Amino acid sequence: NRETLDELESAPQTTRVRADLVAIGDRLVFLEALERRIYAATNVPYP
Amino acid sequence: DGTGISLHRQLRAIQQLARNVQAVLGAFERGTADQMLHVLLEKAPPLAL
Repeated sequence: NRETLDELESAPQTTRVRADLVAIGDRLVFLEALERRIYAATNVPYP
Repeated sequence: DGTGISLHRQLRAIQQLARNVQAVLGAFERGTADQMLHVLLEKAPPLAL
């Protein structure tokens, strides 16, 4: 019966983060390099 | 049967029926746009000709 009222719940708390945002097409996309952030000196292979 | 099954099953078919009417009314609403390409490609000879 064109049911679309499945949920409308929170819109939770938000902050502000330095991230890397570009514009490709009409889709605004992140960018992130994961070498220095999470795999710094960890001796686990980067996938 | 008077139980909750026999009533809810009838509700199942009606909301099933509710989708099919919205389907085939959308069929001719878009089917008109289809036929317009077939009457424009019955005519329209190619540009080099």
